[PDB]
Amino acid sequence: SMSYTWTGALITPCRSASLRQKKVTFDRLQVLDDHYRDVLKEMKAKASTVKAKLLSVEEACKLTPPHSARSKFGYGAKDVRNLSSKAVNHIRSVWKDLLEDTETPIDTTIMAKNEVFCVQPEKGGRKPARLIVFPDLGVRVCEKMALYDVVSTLPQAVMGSSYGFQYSPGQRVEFLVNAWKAKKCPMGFAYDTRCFDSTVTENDIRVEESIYQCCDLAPEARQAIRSLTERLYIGGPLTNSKGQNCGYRRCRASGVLTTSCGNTLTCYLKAAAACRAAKLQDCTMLVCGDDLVVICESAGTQEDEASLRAFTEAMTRYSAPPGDPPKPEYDLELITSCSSNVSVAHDASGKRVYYLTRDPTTPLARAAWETARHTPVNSWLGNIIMYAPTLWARMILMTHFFSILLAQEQLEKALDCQIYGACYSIEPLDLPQIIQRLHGLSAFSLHSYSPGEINRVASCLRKLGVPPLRVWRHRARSVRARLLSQGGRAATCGKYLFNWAVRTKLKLTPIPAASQLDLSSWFVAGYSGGDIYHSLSR
Ligand SMILES: O=C(O)/C=C/c1ccc(NC(=O)C2(NC(=O)c3ccc4c(C5CCCCC5)c5n(c4c3)CC(=O)Nc3ccccc3-5)CCCC2)cc1
Repeated sequence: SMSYTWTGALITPCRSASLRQKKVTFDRLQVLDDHYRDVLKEMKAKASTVKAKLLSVEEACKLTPPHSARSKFGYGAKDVRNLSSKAVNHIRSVWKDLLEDTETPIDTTIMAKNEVFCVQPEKGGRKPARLIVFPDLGVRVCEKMALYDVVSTLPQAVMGSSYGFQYSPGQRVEFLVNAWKAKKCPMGFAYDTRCFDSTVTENDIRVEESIYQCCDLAPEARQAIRSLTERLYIGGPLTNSKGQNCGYRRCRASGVLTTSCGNTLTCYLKAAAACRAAKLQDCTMLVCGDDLVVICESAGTQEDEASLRAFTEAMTRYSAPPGDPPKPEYDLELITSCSSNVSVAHDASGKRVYYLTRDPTTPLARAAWETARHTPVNSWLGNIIMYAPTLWARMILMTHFFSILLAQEQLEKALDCQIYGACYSIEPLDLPQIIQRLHGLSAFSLHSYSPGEINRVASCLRKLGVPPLRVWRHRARSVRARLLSQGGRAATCGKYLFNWAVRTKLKLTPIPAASQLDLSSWFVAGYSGGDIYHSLSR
């Protein structure tokens, strides 16, 4: 079937949408084999060990982001979080309807996503806007009731150590380094699927449900999962922001609770089956949605090239063709997975420390957009948290934003940021404790950065018109001095985040209060498009 069908009614604002529509619109041809069936049975056997809880209306309401799109039925995210009678009554009727109606397609809104990318006129032109498909607020709360515990627990139970979202950036690095070191002669590659969401078939969605159905579930949760699969997950009609009929979808919706979980399970299933078809030796996989990384035993240069073509042919049959053809790599640092690469630095005692980094162009351009205009989500804050050990996040992002927060006297004001797909409300004064917990004390003492990493950062600053690193060192010293003068958590920000800036670097002992932070919900699962929210506690 066609991934999408269109009426011709425009994807309306809340211009490049038409270019995206052409790429994502195609008929899918899927052919399954015994490798696929074997991997599926193995995945199902692991899913069989899961017991999932039905969330109450209240618990599901508490997970709703405060700025989540309002319902077309006379209530918004604030009403949901406050447990308002109107919101609650509507949620209970949406739920009752899921239990009673097993067939009627549920309506979804289609929107062009507004994302900031860097204006590079050297290697090509402007990329089209991504498309977001999501159901009404009442349906989104019901999804949580039936599937929040499933999407949070099942991927790890099924995929084990291959499930990427259970790891913090440091644990992701440790996984990859250990996998690389475990091989006699390692070879690794990233597999990029062309428009993954559009490659997801109705059968892929039902196979995914077959995995969810292996959980121990309450009868209502079981019915709701069955109804949500047929009425929403498999496809349904598309409505633009103006309320007009845009067409229809027969592929993955990017804005449903099961997007991340479903994409991870589907990518894993297809990739593990393709590994067997290609006869890749001693495979270690790391999957994050449609992002796949494979580390295996090299069979020789020519053999490795042949095995990747074979892997690609199998992924193509399974309806996961490549965007860019995969390339074998013989250094771990050369693999870009989740837009990131492994790099190494030294701690205060000269000991080797592996960390995750990336090209800083997009993070800096988005930070520049956020500094210029008020935004709902602060990507700069997410990049500080995720890339805390990096030269660019420490010297540029921390320095720039802490000088702004000092000037605005907003150090204690909680800000919303995304941690892989979920929304977290974080006070910037909590950054030293968060960083210590996710990356370790060494994140504040790292030095001896690689020449390639230093050069990538420096060239990027030049290209974007950002002052050089020496200017940032000078700015951090003033920022640090002012933070120190304030005491408490503000002084900790100065002492810990800006220890790299000082002439004579300070000792740095663990932050006593860091252990108190409740990071239990943090690196459990991916919730991209899942409409998930949390406020940082203790
Ligand atoms: O020879 C030497 O010794 C070096 C000298 C030198 C060179 C340039 C400056 N620049 C400045 O002082 C000003 N800008 C900045 O001090 C500045 C700060 C952050 C900047 C950013 C980002 C960095 C990441 C957080 C968001 C802000 C960008 N740009 C920035 C400029 C340059 C800019 O204007 N815009 C963009 C656009 C895209 C990406 C980055 C930028 C402020 C007043 C006049 C312009 C200062 C000193």
